[PDB]
Amino acid sequence: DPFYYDYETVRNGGLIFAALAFIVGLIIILSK
Amino acid sequence: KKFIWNSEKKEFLGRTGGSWFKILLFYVIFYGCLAGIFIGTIQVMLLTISEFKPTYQDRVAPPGLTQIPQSQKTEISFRPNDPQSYESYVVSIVRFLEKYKDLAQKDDMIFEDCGNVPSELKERGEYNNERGERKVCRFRLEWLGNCSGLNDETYGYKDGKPCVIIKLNRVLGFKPKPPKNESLETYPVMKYNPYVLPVHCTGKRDEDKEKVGTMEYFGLGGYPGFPLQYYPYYGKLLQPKYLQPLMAVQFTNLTMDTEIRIECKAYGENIGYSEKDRFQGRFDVKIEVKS
Amino acid sequence: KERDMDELKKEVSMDDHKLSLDELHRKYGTDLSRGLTPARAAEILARDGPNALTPPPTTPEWVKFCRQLFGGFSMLLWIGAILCFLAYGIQAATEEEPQNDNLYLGVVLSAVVIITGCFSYYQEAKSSKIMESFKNMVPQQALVIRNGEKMSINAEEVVVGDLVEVKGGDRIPADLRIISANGCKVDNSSLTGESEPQTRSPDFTNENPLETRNIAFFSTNCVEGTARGIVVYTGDRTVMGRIATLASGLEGGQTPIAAEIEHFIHIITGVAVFLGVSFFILSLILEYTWLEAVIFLIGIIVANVPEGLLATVTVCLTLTAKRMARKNCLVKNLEAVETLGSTSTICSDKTGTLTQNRMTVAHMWSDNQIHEADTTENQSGVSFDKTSATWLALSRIAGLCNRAVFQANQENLPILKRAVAGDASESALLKCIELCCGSVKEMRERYTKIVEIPFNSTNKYQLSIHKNPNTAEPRHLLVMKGAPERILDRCSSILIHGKEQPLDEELKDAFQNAYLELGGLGERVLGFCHLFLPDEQFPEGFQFDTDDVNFPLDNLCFVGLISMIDPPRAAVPDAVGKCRSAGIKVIMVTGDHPITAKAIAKGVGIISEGNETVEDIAARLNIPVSQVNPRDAKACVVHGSDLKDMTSEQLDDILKYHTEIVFARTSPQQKLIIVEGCQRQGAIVAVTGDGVNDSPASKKADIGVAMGIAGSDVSKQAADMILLDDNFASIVTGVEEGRLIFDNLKKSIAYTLTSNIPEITPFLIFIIANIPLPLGTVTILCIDLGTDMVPAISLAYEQAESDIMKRQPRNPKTDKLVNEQLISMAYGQIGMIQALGGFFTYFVILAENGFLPIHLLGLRVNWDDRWINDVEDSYGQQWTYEQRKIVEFTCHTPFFVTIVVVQWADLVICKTRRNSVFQQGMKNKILIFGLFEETALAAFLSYCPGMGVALRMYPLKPTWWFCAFPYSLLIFVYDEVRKLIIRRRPGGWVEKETYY
Ligand SMILES: C[C@@H]1O[C@@H](O[C@H]2C[C@@H](O)[C@]3(CO)[C@H]4[C@H](O)C[C@]5(C)[C@@H](C6=CC(=O)OC6)CC[C@]5(O)[C@@H]4CC[C@]3(O)C2)[C@H](O)[C@H](OC(=O)c2c3ccccc3cc3ccccc23)[C@H]1O
Ligand SMILES: *[C@@H]1O[C@H](CO)[C@@H](O[C@@H]2O[C@H](CO)[C@@H](O)[C@H](O)[C@H]2NC(C)=O)[C@H](O)[C@H]1NC(C)=O
Ligand SMILES: CC(C)CCC[C@@H](C)[C@H]1CC[C@H]2[C@@H]3CC=C4C[C@@H](O)CC[C@]4(C)[C@H]3CC[C@]12C
Ligand SMILES: CC(C)CCC[C@@H](C)[C@H]1CC[C@H]2[C@@H]3CC=C4C[C@@H](O)CC[C@]4(C)[C@H]3CC[C@]12C
Ligand SMILES: CC(C)CCC[C@@H](C)[C@H]1CC[C@H]2[C@@H]3CC=C4C[C@@H](O)CC[C@]4(C)[C@H]3CC[C@]12C
Ligand SMILES: *[C@@H]1O[C@H](CO)[C@@H](O)[C@H](O)[C@H]1NC(C)=O
Ligand SMILES: [Mg+2]
Ligand SMILES: [Mg+2]
Ligand SMILES: [Mg+2]
Repeated sequence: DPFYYDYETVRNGGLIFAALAFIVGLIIILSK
Repeated sequence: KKFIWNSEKKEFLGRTGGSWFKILLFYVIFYGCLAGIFIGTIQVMLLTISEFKPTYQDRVAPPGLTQIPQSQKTEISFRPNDPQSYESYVVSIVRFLEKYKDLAQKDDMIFEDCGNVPSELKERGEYNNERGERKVCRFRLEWLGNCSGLNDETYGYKDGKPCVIIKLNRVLGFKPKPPKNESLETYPVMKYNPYVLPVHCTGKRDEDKEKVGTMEYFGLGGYPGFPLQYYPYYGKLLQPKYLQPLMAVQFTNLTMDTEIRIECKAYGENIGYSEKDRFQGRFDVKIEVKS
Repeated sequence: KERDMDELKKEVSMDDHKLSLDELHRKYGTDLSRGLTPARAAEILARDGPNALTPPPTTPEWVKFCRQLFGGFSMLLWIGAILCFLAYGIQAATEEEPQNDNLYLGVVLSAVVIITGCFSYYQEAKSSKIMESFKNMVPQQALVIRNGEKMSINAEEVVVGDLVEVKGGDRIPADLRIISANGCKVDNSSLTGESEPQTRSPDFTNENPLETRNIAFFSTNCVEGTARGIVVYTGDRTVMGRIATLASGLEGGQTPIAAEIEHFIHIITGVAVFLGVSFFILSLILEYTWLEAVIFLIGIIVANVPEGLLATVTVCLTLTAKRMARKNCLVKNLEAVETLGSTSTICSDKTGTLTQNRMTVAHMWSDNQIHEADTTENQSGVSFDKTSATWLALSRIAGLCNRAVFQANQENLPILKRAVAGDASESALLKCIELCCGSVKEMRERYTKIVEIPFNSTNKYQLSIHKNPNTAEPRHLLVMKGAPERILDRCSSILIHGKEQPLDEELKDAFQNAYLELGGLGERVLGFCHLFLPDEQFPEGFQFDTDDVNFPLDNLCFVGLISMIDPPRAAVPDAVGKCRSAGIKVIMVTGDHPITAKAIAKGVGIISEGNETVEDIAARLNIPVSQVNPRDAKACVVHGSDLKDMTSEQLDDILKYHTEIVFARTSPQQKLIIVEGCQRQGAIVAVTGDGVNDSPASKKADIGVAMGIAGSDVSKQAADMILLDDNFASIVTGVEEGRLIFDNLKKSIAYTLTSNIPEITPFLIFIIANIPLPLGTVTILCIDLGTDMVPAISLAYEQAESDIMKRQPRNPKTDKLVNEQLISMAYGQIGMIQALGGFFTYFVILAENGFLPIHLLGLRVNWDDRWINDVEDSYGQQWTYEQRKIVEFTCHTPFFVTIVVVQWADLVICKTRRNSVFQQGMKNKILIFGLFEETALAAFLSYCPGMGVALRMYPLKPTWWFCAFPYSLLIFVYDEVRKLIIRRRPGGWVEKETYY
């Protein structure tokens, strides 16, 4: 049915992106 | 300290004359480009969506359940004698059913006589514009017995024992699916289970359920629900002047001078509910016939 | 009537020093040889108070907490929170179950103010704590003679009028009246500023109670000799005591950075109330009642206040101040970190601040050639020439004929910073031999001394006969030193290139010109000579005389001269040059003799070569000074004696028409007059001092700079910046950091002010066109107090776009921190594009869900209704309350994300003011972290499970993130071409409007 959105997949993708972007920023600020 | 009015350098409000035209002209050009750009983006955005279908319909998954007397707080308080006390209700009911009169649905090129018995779903091809303007099945006020419009008794539904019809939220491409075998709440209200969406009203607690004496429902052929022959919806563009099904509910033995709560819950598989939205699927009303 | 007490303390002091010994003992009633009876002590100790300055006024802990709680910036947020509570009361008294939006906003603003005050208090308290860990002053008792018996009692137990004996090495307890001295040379460095130790003579010499030698002062150390004296003043009644209490009673003033912050707040409130009133009239003009219009007015003004800008500016100033503290440039005032960058006139002290306050061997004369010894503090200067035998002869005369040496604990301490007992000159000679000729410990005993003759008043000479070293066999060495003009007369032989020559006038006058050359250079010359007593005519064993002089006073062999003076600090000359490079007018304010001040000024950079004074031109023309025109002289020496008889207008005439000014013999009170004269011109002043004479000058000035170790405690407390390492270069670092943080403040402020347009505009058109709310309140809080916190902070780590140390100091009345150009950019151009991008995302989401943009006109009326659950869209579908409301919240969250998207480009463009982003480069690691953290934080605020229920920020469909991308790229491209046009066309319009 067109009245259903896989919100779990998009929500999970957003969480994964947030985690990756945050750790990458930390890598840039904690450069060695 | 606020005498920035003028100066010997021809200053007004702070700057010179030749400076105001320069700044104003730049802001006019700049803001004009900004407006044209925003409009240019919004135009391609209008080209993204289609005319026969909303690109997103998940936010309307569980259809609602509204009523004819759109009360300020879903409460119907009036006097069985004073005609002006219930004028706000009757006015809304008449304006609602004004598009359902036999004279309103007279053109046969846009209306189709479905039938006196609820039948299966009527799919009019795909949602594209390859076909012409789809037909809309008629729905006469006579189906809502004892709560009819202006036919023989423009009763106003209020001389004691009022009427409150319910309506299913019109959703495009939505195909209602009534329940089946697993019936923990499906009461024997009516035999017609397969081609009608059942809706049952009740109290809310041990008090309201006792105060509300008897409820009489009216629908297509006498079934308390919505016939499947009127769905799915094909949008306002392809189906103008569409008349969604209606179903009336009357409360005969009510406890006058007592505010009682009623919950009209619509049952079905494609009908969801929500503890945050008291209108998704179910429906509430606070009736008080104070004499 | 405290206005008169302050002036009484400002007036020069007077005394009763010029009194006969009988008159002096009559005024106080004290024996000249036995002091006073012990019972007489309790009659004065418990009468006026113990001999100690009254501790400075104490300001309790919670006072600073409330000081930062109110402030000037926190007041804007306090009034915002008050308006929030007022609007909430007006909103609660009209509707049924109300909404908690305004209450949360009010408590948030209150917490913001409290958080800023707490952070500021923590930083300032940490500064004061580490400062307390460095001022561990220990009591120093006095040697008082009472009842005819010597007794060492605490300094606080000393009273007025009791004989006190100060030994060479003891600190002068209180102000004394010398009655019997034996060559005592007190060090009046911390009080008056006289570099060379001034001798104290019991007889009255000068009318001025300071220049006179019959007065000992508080906080002064007895370099050498011994002396006796009657206590004249005690406790706060002392000279330096009155100067300290005057420093405690002066006004600090308004710092330039705080004034800029206030002007910024004034403009912020200007647009806030302007938009609130204009929109109030418009809101009423359309269809809203007075009751709703007041709510609007308050919402427009409150929403127009930058909440998160307070914490960002605070941490901004804190970060720069921390970089200052790393370089020992401690700042007690959190906002005084910028004050240096705006300074345009530095009034410095000579003794202690510019110089090291240590008599050091500067030049020497040997073999008819001046030899400049290194005068650095860390021993990093050019090394003199030491290869001839005359150097060894001079080194022997200096290292041998010297009264004393170093002390006990002075073993691990460096050769320069170690204490030495004796005169200031002998200590210099000792250090020079210990640094250039090996050691003096084994060199003095190796030449056993037999008969030594100390300095004399009549027939002034200082000589000593020693024994002979390793086999050479001359058997005797008679060394002598003294005034060059006196030692030259009693000399016949002259050492040159190793051999001896006669006293021929040819090479004899070569010594006279060297003496006048070293004297005119501002140094103290001393002649040294020696003679080998022939052991064939004078016995090799015991043959000496002391009453009827036997050693030949004449026919000695002259070796050379040895000049000395307190040299300037290592980095002082380069620092003065760097300050003059940026356009800072260097003015010397000291209390030393003009003879030394002019030389030090010419040596550090305050007086360059070529510029002549009113006296130098007259001497060059052999004409009286009253004939030359003062306009012909670029520099001038201002005598303190002539400044006392000067008015307020004449001082301005001296400061305007003269670039290089040197104020000599200026009392501590006159320094304040000079500072006020410099402030009358409207320029920012900075005073750098070390002694107690600089306390009122370092207090009244916009910023005081004290020496961590070479600065007295009084002036160290009255100042605003402490130099722990005494590195005068810290001044250069401070001015650089001040201007750097000023520019970064402009950038950070513009970044926070740009976000206000896409923040208020949704609520504005929400009322204008009656469309559903495009942006919520919670989201705005997640923007100003959320994402944008790190970008505004990282904008403080930005670095110079050009050579900041090359431009002139900013004008306080011309170059404003937040001018109208910044507002024209944020509220006018950039913010407008950000708002357009937000509205684009709004319509994109609503139209894709079935609510086309056209249909949104006038839909708010039934959109906010909690009971109309049949709202029809553009397709004919009916939406319930929670359904369309979920769409509204899932339309608010992407608006916040849209703000982040446009903030990317806003941060990149605000990172540079004139240069291109590629010319500067995004090397700011903190800025890149800010972009990644801001993006991740927003993504978390939207995709976290339970956000649609806690903050009502539902997840976003991925295709929404790309809605604001073209707008951000446009912001970047537009501002990039803007700065490029300002770079290639630094003319008018593109520079007078955009450039902020
Ligand atoms: C025009 C109004 O529009 C709507 O509200 C808007 C305006 C305002 O009321 C807001 C309340 O805080 C404003 C606020 O003012 C400004 C803010 C704090 C401002 C900011 C400043 C800042 O620093 O950051 C952000 C931006 C917007 C803001 O964040 C809030 C957001 C929430 C608002 O609720 C939004 C309502 O429909 C309102 O109606 C009713 O409230 C209403 C009734 C009123 C009277 C009597 C009977 C009623 C019965 C009702 C029954 C059921 C439902 C409503 C009833 C309209 O009057
Ligand atoms: C429709 O209206 C009629 C009135 O003409 C209703 O008649 C009811 O008849 C029953 C049986 O005698 C009585 O108990 C009720 O009191 C009557 N109602 C009224 C309002 O008078 C009739 O029941 C109504 N409903 C239907 C389904 O016909
Ligand atoms: C200098 C500029 C171009 C940097 C642009 C950064 C782009 C490439 C990054 C920044 C944030 C990112 C988005 C972060 C959040 C989401 C939601 C998620 O459910 C799918 C991925 C998606 C849609 C990401 C796509 C890539 C993205 C848009
Ligand atoms: C919905 C839309 C039309 C409202 C947006 C507000 C616009 C029109 C307002 C907001 C702030 C305003 C600007 C504020 C600052 C400046 C700089 C000043 O020296 C001249 C006026 C000028 C250039 C204003 C022009 C009008 C302006 C840009
Ligand atoms: C001369 C050139 C640069 C102008 C071309 C205009 C471009 C940059 C504009 C025109 C219409 C815009 C698009 C309109 C529709 C959509 C779909 C939506 O779900 C995300 C935004 C997105 C993808 C927009 C991105 C930017 C866009 C493609
Ligand atoms: C209401 O009337 C009906 C009539 O059939 C009766 O059965 C019922 O018990 C009554 N209820 C109350 C609460 O009066
Ligand atoms: Mg804000
Ligand atoms: Mg000094
Ligand atoms: Mg100060």
